[PDB]
Amino acid sequence: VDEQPLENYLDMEYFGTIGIGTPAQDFTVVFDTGSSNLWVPSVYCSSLACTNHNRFNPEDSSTYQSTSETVSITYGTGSMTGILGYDTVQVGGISDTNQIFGLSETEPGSFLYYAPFDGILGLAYPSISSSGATPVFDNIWNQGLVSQDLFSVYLSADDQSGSVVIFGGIDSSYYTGSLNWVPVTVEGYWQITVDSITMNGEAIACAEGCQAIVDTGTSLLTGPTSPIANIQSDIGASENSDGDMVVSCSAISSLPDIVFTINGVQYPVPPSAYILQSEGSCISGFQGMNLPTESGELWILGDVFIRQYFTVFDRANNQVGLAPVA
Repeated sequence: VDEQPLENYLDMEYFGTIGIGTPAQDFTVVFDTGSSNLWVPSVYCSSLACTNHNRFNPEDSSTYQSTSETVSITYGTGSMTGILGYDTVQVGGISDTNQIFGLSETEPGSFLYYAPFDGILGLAYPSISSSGATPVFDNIWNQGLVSQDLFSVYLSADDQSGSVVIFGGIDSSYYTGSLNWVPVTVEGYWQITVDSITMNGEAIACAEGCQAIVDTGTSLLTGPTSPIANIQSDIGASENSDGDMVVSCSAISSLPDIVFTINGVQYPVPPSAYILQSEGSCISGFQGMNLPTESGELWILGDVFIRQYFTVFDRANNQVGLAPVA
């Protein structure tokens, strides 16, 4: 049972140390269930972000194989272009040989410059992988390096250690009860149906069902701007001068749980999880961001949700498994 420990950065980001190449060069990567590519900065990159992060050198690796292929990825926050190469990636005690990954050439902007991590390790489906590059978990499975074709995530709260990604296993000590299994609707992101979102037995959004993605790489609970506007009023959040959605800290004690009903099961998120503490004031864990797809407009069940529920991502049966954290 192969475990990758993750560091918690201010309850906003979760990343861990991987080794790429022979001998291994170390990187910090976001373990991200909302994307499917692996990339790190390389010596071919001269953008500001590449000057203050760890840079892969293909010339120091006996196992590096080059391609003539490039990759370009756009995230919610930032952009990279790079070249695809093959090497051994050491992740969670697994030696993932013949792993295609991106070596950055450009990392425009300021987000990637101030971020504590060097790259991203995507854990979603091959269908959303830029340049059809094989994701890490797919290459681990295809080579028969695990027995169970699932990984499970535990994300700690309140800046504590203990977060992990467990490749090729589950560990019962992290959750109370038994796992509830939810079918993936569309195989790209880890996409599921939410039946309704409620507060005190009244639907506040997604009254007749909506599509959501379970994303380790998003900090907050995200949804369409219009439903999010109602939720912000419902919790007494007001916009301030800096642009932030503030709520009275004192008011946590009188707010109801918001309930996410998934596959006929109730998943409550308490006010102490969905209102966050940032600098003596308290802000809303809800963010409006319109993401249109073939299957309507998406909600993101970000880290605010995943902290409350141990999550198992099952590729053999195309299911997400949820249970309350211990």
